[PDB]
Amino acid sequence: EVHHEMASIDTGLSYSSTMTPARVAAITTDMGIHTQDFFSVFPAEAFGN
Amino acid sequence: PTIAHGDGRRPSKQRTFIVVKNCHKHHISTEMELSMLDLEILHSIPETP
Repeated sequence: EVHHEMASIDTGLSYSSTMTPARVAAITTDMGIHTQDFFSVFPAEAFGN
Repeated sequence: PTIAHGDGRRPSKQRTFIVVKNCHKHHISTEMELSMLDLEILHSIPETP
């Protein structure tokens, strides 16, 4: 097992990198009509009847 | 190949897997039409100019 150690230091006094989103590859969520169900997150509530 | 991850420390040697693949073979055949009298000239090499 070969252990490699290295050490980094940003010499720039300000930021010196940028991370721009450039391209959407795919949209994972279906962007649909799916309302979350309050009778699943609150199953311990009801009315008087 | 493998990437040396130091963060998780989950060291792993290279995963050499083996698949096998078929070699296709093809067989083309054409014919050459050499006439008889020209081959008879080609066999008897002449000396007359």
